[PDB]
Amino acid sequence: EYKTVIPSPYVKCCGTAECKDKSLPDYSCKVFTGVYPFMWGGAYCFCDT
Amino acid sequence: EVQLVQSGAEVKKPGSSVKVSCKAFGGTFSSYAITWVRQAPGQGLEWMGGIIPILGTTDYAQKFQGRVTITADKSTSTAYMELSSLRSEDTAVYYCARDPPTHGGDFNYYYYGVAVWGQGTTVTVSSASTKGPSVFPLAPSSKSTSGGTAALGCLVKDYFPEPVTVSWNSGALTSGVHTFPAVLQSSGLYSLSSVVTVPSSSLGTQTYICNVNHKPSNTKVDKKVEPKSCDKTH
Amino acid sequence: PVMCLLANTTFPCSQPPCTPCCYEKEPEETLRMLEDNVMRPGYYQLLQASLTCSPHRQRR
Amino acid sequence: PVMCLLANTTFPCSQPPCTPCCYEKEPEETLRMLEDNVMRPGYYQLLQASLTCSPHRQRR
Amino acid sequence: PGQFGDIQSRTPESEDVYANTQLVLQRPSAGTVHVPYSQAPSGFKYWL
Amino acid sequence: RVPKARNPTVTYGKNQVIMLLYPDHPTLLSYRNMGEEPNYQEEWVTHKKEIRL
Amino acid sequence: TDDSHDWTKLRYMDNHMPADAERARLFVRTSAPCTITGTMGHFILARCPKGETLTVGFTDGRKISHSCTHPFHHDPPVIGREKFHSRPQHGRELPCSTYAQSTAA
Amino acid sequence: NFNVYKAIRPYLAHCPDCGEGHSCHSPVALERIRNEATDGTLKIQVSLQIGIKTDDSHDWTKLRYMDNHMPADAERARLFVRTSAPCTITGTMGHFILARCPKGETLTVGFTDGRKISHSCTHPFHHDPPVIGREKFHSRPQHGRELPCSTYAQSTAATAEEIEVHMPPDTPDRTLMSQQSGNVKITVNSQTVRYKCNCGDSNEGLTTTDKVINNCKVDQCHAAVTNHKKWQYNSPLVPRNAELGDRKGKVHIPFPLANVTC
Amino acid sequence: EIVLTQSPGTLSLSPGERATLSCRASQSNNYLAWYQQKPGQAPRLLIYGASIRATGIPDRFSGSGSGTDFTLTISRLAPEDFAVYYCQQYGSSPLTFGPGTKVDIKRTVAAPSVFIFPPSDEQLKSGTASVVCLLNNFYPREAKVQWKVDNALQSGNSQESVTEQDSKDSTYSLSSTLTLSKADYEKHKVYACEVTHQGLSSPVTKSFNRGE
Repeated sequence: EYKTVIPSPYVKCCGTAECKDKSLPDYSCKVFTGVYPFMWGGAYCFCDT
Repeated sequence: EVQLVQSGAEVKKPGSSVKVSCKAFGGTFSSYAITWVRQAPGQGLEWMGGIIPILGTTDYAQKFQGRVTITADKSTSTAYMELSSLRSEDTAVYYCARDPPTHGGDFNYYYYGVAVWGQGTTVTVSSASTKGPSVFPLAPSSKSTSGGTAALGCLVKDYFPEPVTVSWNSGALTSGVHTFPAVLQSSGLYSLSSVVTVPSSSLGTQTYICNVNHKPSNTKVDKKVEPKSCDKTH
Repeated sequence: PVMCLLANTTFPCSQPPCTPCCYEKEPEETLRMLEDNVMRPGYYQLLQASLTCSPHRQRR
Repeated sequence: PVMCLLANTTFPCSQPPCTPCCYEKEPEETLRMLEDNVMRPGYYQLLQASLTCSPHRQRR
Repeated sequence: PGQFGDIQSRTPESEDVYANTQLVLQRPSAGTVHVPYSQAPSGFKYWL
Repeated sequence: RVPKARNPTVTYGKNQVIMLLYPDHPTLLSYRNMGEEPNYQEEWVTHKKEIRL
Repeated sequence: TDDSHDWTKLRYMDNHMPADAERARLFVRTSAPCTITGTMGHFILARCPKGETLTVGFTDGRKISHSCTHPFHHDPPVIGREKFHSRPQHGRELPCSTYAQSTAA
Repeated sequence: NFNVYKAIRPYLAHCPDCGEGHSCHSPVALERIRNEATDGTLKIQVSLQIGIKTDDSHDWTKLRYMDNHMPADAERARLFVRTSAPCTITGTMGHFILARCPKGETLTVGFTDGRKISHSCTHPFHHDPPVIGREKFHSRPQHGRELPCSTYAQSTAATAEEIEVHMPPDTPDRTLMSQQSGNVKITVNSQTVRYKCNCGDSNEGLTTTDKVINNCKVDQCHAAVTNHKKWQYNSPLVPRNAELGDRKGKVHIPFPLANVTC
Repeated sequence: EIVLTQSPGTLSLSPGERATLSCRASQSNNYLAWYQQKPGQAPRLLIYGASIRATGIPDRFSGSGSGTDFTLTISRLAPEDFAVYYCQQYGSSPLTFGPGTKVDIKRTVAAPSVFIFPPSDEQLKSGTASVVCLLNNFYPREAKVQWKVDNALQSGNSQESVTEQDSKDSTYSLSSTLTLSKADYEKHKVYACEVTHQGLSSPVTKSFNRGE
């Protein structure tokens, strides 16, 4: 049985993150742009772009 | 129509357990979705989570049950809180005078209606001993006011509790008096002020005075008024 | 125009002639205002008046 | 055997480098202790000594 | 992916893994914090 | 909101796509030619299956 | 029974007299229990599992439990192209229709 | 180590279906469901913590949920998990539940909140156990043969099955800020705040007491609780604290996958 | 989630104008509704929304919106229409109140008004060496106090507080006090009370001497 391992997503407000590329058994990562995530009590980021 | 009624203000000590009063009427004669909102001075509004529509079970929102640990009465129109073991930071207007607040998670939903609002009782979390209104400035000694065509005023400071009663020149200038700001400070003491806005030409005819009264001290204020840019002071 | 009737006399559907507290001042008779006409558009405003009450505390 | 480390220091795992009930005294201890240190074969016993600390309320 | 042997290792306790699950990360749905991903389901659990 | 079935494992052959399908629940597969006769065909797939189109 | 709008209560006909009972003990179930999602007066909204029958019921003031059962083949239509069972984290929005939870006229 | 739960606390997280058909932030979000036991037992990981309470001590009658900023207590007697129909829970300690479950295409887990609300989280999940042997039987007989299978064993041991922990991200809350006219004040309910503005603000930063930011318009103000002295599981569906990851720690997840006869 | 975001934080208008307020949220589904607060006054319902609408004051208000955001407009502002205006949608799952928009009808505007009274002279043992401030009538607001003691600049031991507005005038206000001990009021004579408001940058100033 494989296990897919997923850490908490890094979301950076007000700037581009970049792929911290590493060798792990079927590793993949991607940067998604223009997100505006909400926690329970507010938006996480300062701006919406 | 629906109408809500509360006690004017509650003088309470911190760490006590306190009832906070309500009754509801106005077209209902009995309970209908009653709820509370509470606002500390300088804050925005916050629905008092202990009391969303509590007319058969007592509520809490998410948060609450800290020092705001509270239960609320279901009984006929009489939606009293019991706010228990409160602290200085809970000094607020407690608006029971509030509209049907349709809940959720809890699986039922409510009408829009005519709605209702009104007064919100000030739970005054306080321990100051009583003190008189103008015993700091205008009762003991002096006043001067250095200029402007209607820049005339009176002062009341370091007093407790409210309400003070104030008037200018035996009440004769109440047509041209503006009733003016007051505060309760972090010391647990109040401060208050008043003005007359009548311009130079129509204040200059007066040898002029102002007065204050306060039952919780049994004292009276008087001082003579003497401007620096009125028509009588060129 | 639109109108409502007291089984005979006729009036604008803002209130019945009995006025608010209607179901508590002409009990059940209040509902017969809707029997022999409910086909005119105004009749939900007669219902709005007929089942609204004005106890001593009311002050809008 | 093999042992744990902290910043400038190397030390045996099964009692804290800070004074006991160390998480109750200084709860941010992990934010110094466990950047890359999770690889230590002694970390399981460092953890047991740090949290299940046998604090001064207990006895043996 | 998703056939028998889409994950392989030389022994139960070995630290080596070959995997070919075709894990593809997907855009998070607007206004939420999740990580959505597409992947061929475990080829061992299919085989069982 | 409705789910999207996960990507199939496709592979190719002379005039074919071969697709290995992974339904979590009954999922409709439809296909048509982009020509003058669409020859439209469909099926619900309910378990892992290989299709050759 | 006094016509007051207590959310926690419901009223039923005991012979000739309206009588009261507790809202928290109203239920609707089909093959298994349904989530109620709104009620007022004569009406209930519910989200139900697939099933060939429907029953609604309530506990009386006198502790006895009443129920009523109708044959009712419930099998709600698919939205889109997949026979899914509960909404996912990730997907697409498709148009459908709903009883809105507000008791508006 | 079993009493690691002094250090780490429950949380809210985004659930896809809170029982009423809407997604929302839930105390009960289930992060993983795992079904490796060939006997059909099911191990479920949830954002609650159960078998412990506030005043960090083991208590088999309680669980703690996150009441948005503060962990809070509720009774284990009103935890539930169901699928097509009610499951029987066969073990609960920490973030982890064991259940035995009827066949079903959904898993919904839930509890009753201290203020008498009922909370749940529902995931699409095809629970259909593998058959042991050559007969698709439904419940064990009083007479039969024994075949090899496997089970999540009912022991809360040091399993050598490990889950990582991280400190929370800064928790945003719009009620940390009030527009006093002409300025905004940051207010501090005894949790240290990070704040930032762009109203010409040269002095964004941190505080452990109420502060005024001058000229400020509440739209151009942001605030979040920041000195978390407790950790979390590093789940998806809550943000990471920093790009580098974080300073870690571990928990040994209970109920190991023993082989046994059925 | 949802997080009701009122788009305008603050507004100012002449009487005779029309105001419009907007609120942004991730989803709505049940009626968010509008209410306002003049400083110290009781709220009332303005309007309900989400699909239907109903409104409580004899109609000079209207409200609408879908697909993005939800709105309230006031037809012909004129009398005591000064308030902070709020929108909200009640308890349920975790979701919070709206932040509010201040708006008012414009004053016959002037430069900052300031007060400069003596405290009292007999009883300096009580702390009446301390000098007391009240501010009024300025527009807009950044009216921070500046003080001078015998023509030296001071800012410390200040009794900071927030006052209600100029009531009938409805212009902004504050009150405070420099907390001072005893002897310096008896050694010396002079003070200045000053206001570094954004509308002037350099302050309005009033001064007095214990000789009057």
